[PDB]
Amino acid sequence: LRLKFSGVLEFSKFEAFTSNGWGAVNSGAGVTAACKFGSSNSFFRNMVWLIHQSGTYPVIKRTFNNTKGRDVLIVWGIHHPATLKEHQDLYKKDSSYVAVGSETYNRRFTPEISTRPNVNGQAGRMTFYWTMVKPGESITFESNGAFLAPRYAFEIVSVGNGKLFRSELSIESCNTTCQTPKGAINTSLPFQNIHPITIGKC
Amino acid sequence: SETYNRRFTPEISTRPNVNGQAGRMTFYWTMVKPGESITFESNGAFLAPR
Repeated sequence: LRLKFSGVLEFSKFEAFTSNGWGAVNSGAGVTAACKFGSSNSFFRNMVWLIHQSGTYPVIKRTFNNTKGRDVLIVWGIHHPATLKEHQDLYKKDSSYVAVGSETYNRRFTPEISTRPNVNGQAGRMTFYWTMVKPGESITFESNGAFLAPRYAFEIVSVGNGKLFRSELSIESCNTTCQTPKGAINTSLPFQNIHPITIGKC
Repeated sequence: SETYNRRFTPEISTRPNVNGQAGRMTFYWTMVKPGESITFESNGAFLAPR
């Protein structure tokens, strides 16, 4: 996806499923001390973290038809708890699955429970997955636990050829003919010893 | 076999019937080299190599 966000220049501002469209699940309790919203506690915004509802986490399932006519980058995730007790407290079962499938995709995941050294104070982990729904594809998400629900997708508008620098600088001006990680360059000379990663007529 | 070692499992998920089939078929191929013995074992979701 970095390879794809290298060489792309989209206007990705769309969304699909509702936070509470999912039935009979706690649909507003996504607080985590790892994704702290500053002083408060919260979680990733493009992702909804679902818990049991009144001690009941049923088999939930939704489908998105991509009638946008363009590639839509959907992200979701899956929780790997630290202990079996956490899985019981959150999904009110011992084991669960995440079945995702479209005209192209086909993956059943399962949480894998084990205690690990704490990172941001968490002994559990989260494997995140991304898929590009092609135009007029239909993708179905189905699960009964350990399921990070997709909420905010990305419709890719202008599939271009823009890259991804690791550069320690700041935005500057619009007057340029060629751009490099450390600076801009403005000649039609044939050669440069500046750096290989360049964007523009370089 | 002497070289190959894999246990697969099916992946049941709700997928739009493509050719009228909501399920999928993942196909696999190997090269049994001269003088080898390969063993197939299964209890479902299996296309026998005819």
